[PDB]
Amino acid sequence: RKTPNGEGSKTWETYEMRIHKRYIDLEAPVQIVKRITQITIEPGVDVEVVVAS
Amino acid sequence: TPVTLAKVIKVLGRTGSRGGVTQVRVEFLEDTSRTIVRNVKGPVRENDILVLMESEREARRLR
Amino acid sequence: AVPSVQTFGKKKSATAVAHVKAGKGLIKVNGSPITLVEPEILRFKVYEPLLLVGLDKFSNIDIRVRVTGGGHVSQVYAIRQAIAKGLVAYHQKYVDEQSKNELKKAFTSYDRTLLIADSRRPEPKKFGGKGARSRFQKSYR
Amino acid sequence: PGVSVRDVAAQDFINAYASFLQRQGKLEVPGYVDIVKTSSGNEMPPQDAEGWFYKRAASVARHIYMRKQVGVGKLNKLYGGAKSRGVRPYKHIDASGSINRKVLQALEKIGIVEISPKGGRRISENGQRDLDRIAAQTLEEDE
Amino acid sequence: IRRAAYGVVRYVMESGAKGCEVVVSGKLRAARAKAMKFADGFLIHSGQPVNDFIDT
Amino acid sequence: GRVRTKTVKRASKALIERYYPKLTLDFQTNKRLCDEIATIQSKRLRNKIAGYTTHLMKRIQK
Amino acid sequence: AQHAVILDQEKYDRILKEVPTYRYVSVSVLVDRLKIGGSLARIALRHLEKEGIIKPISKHSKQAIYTRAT
Amino acid sequence: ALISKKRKLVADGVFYAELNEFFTRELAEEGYSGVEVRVTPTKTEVIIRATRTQDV
Amino acid sequence: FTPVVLATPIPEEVQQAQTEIKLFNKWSFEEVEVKDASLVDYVQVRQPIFVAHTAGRYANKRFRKAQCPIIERLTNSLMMNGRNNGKKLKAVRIIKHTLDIINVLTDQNPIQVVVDAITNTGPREDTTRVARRQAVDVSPLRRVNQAIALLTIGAREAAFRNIKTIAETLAEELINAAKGSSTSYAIKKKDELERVAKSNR
RNA sequence: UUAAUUGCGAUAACGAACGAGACCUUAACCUACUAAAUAGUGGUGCUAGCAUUUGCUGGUUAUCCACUUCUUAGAGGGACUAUCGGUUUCAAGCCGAUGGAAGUUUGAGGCAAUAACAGGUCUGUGAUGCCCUUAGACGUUCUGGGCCGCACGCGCGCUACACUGACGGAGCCAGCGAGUCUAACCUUGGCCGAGAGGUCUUGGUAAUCUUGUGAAACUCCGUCGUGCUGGGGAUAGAGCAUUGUAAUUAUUGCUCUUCAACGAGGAAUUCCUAGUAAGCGCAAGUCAUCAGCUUGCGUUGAUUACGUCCCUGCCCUUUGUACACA
Repeated sequence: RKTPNGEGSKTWETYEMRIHKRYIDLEAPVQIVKRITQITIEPGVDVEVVVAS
Repeated sequence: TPVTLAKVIKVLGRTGSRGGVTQVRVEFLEDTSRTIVRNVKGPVRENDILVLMESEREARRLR
Repeated sequence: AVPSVQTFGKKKSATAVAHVKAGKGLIKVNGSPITLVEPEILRFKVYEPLLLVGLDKFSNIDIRVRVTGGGHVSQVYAIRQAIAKGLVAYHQKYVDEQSKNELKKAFTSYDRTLLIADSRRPEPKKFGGKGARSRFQKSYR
Repeated sequence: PGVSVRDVAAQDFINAYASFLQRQGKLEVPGYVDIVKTSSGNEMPPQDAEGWFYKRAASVARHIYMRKQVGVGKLNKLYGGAKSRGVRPYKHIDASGSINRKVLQALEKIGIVEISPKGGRRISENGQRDLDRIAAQTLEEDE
Repeated sequence: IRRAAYGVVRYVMESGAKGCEVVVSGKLRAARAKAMKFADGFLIHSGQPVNDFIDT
Repeated sequence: GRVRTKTVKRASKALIERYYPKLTLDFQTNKRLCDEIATIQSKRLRNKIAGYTTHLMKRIQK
Repeated sequence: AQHAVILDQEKYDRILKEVPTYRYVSVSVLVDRLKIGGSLARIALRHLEKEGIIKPISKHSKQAIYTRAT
Repeated sequence: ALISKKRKLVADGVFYAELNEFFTRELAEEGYSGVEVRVTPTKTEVIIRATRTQDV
Repeated sequence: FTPVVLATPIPEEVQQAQTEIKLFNKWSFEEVEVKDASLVDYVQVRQPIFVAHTAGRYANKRFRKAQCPIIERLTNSLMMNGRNNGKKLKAVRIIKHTLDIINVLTDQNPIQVVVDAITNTGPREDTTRVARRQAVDVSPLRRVNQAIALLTIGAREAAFRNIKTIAETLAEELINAAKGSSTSYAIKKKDELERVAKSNR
């Protein structure tokens, strides 16, 4: 509800955050992952590796 | 039981306090060339037939 | 190397995916014959695409409809559309555009959802109401 | 010539499978029957009360057939209806557990339902046979 | 306030802005809330170009 | 309420007074002319501008 | 009782003369002849259909319609 | 870990909000124009967008 | 007529609908005509249909509900007194029943008798509050609108706290309206609106 | 003219800024691209049943092949009143038909000017001036009590006064959510139980599991037959559970019994123009427990306008004024 107190016409705020997820499946050896994961670091987009297949 | 069927030839705005009545001009299907002004209640397009229980009396706006 | 086309028809959150293939006359819905759809009056809404053109046009095809979402009525209208759109898409691709034209203006002459979904969608609910429009009762005094 | 459980109408099948499972005295009745209304949220017991049960048994057989594997929870939340909470708005309270559990056990002993992997219950091969046999008779009884 | 707020609105405008707005509300001149609004250039108010270019 | 505003009806007038040739009595071409020649921000603004240049080009040819 | 709705084996004889020569027959008509009330009206219709003085046109639950035998 | 991403982005979102308000309260006199949090392997880099750095 | 076979055996009564004619599955729109002018091009009996249920975009612009089949318009106006708002499946089942009812007694093909009930229960002159009353004529769309709104209101009010089910009541009302009776919350309720008219007409 | 100080224009006006529009999110179209074992599908294989000829209906998240119709989110495309006819000095526009997923600003929102109120909030704020107390505390801690107390009045609601119904069986389909690691979440599944609810495991930090949230109204078959009736379920009596340090002034749930008013509501007054009203339930917020509330979502889906100042107000111009806290 918009107002900090109770008084006023009953107006309502609907703040909506979005979260987008992506899904990559590589058939890499041990050689590449230790370079690809160490590079491609960006603010606001957090990446995790499931290196146990 | 003489009821007179008359097709409308033109609609002329709306009378009444509200737009409840529409002032329309009709041509009598029976013995045509006779054009008379008349009031309706419901929604009126053109070419629509109205059933008069009196062909005689004319129509005025509803101030 | 078989005539097979995967079509869909929908009415208000009701997805009906039809698979019209070269066959004999197996028209089936959720792995059951069309003759057994939940609402027994809307039996003649699911059926009308067949009665419009004729069962002779269905004497050389097999249709399998998979319905998901909506309610009972939404799902009947989805099947109806999915079957008609399936049949016209088959005739377009595997007969000719002549017989496609024929049964398109056969289907749209008798009025249609049937080929393209009713655009209508539910309006969202706004505060100070029980729906999209209907406001709560006002208390002056 | 390939008549299955799906090729026949819902009610017109369950009513003939109800006749069959009553002719056979094979399927049990838990003993508390006549004292239950198959819910937490109902008014009165099943009006038949002559072992309805032979209609539950039949419908849980036909449901578990059409589905992959059904648990008692899916049967409860399936069969459960709208509870009149008095002057308060109607709700969904799921149907009575024991009736749906003891009917699954009664099918398990008869050899219709099989305790299935992934939990829940599948149909037995004898189950499919008996269901399809009745399903064929139901149609050809009219024809 | 009229010196400080005009001093900073003139800095902002010279720095290379399309417009600036300074609003100073509060008990100005012996106990009565008064809004003194010092502005130069063009300030939009409606739509997303508020979220785009305007800082608050 | 299909009245065009000054923001499109001025842009249109500037556009026709410059590229009277390279404008052909057709929205579907005039749309792509505006894509190439102008730097319009919104896709829908283009469609309105181009649709009114076409309206002016039809009226200028009577 | 409640306006002539009583169980009887003689109003069986009253029924099986009065019901024929009706252009329309249903629960509503049977009761509005101040006869058998509802529960008894329905089982009367079912027995008249077995006997074959009734032709069922539609037999929907809650509204069963019937006609005189051709 | 294990904390749901649905929640975890909001969790480190609130971290940013508490950081912004901590530096907006403390380092507001040496100028301040916001913070940035870059999440790295074995490192989370918080960078202060403030004015005179000889005192920041 | 040409009983075709498929891998899905269709019943012959359904197979006698393919381009033969579109009925309910028994009520024909060949037609025993509207017969009363002024309401032709305002009652749809020209486009035949299987059920009294379309999705329907008929409350779109203005006059589109004049080109809706009149059976749906009854089916629609039977859902009022809002314990039955929505629920068109119940309404069409009631319509199916009342049609085969007004068949079994006084057959006459139970669509033209429904049409004739619309032509007779239409108030053909009314008044307006201009505490005065000025008599005006009635638009043929409103003559249909109120003919339906008198028949279907009369029906529910009769069937309320009764044994006679909405099907039989609506049926009786449509019959006595068709054959001008004044005994069905009908011509009586219309004459009451043309009586207050002739006072000022 | 317009939804519009939106425009065509006329012009001591000329050239500008804000607001409207534009913009943004969203809901619809994409047999087109880009990919999908966290979505599906058609194939083969290991097979189950009915048939026997090929054919039907299923199972297999660790048997392989293929694509993208369905589903998901990326970059985009499409609509601009497009074309035609009318129609106004043939100017902005408006009306009708056709095509199209879409022809009301395409539907719905978000954002939203200048000026103003002595509108609400010092009980949201380590937001704060002043004033009051500062320990026998007006600080915050503990025990219990009260915010719920009942001659009476008023406002939002829920349930109903039934046969378009209730009840019993069967039939049986959504959409938007949310969900636990040093914590007790969403909780399948099997057993115990008439219940409510217990137990022993289980999947899920989540398009993988709950979950197809197989929701309710609704559909069909049958039992009630115009009666305060089996409509209605209020009050009360006793018992069994769950949450909680704590259930008494009954938390809630469940079982049996008790059955009240209420037969559609006076003068008045509210909201509503299409997937809208209305019926129906569902998920989320507070939440240990408690929704008759709200925020959202779908399910079923009308009648009646497509208008006008009569009432109640609005915007611009003219006009009268002894009003200007108007």
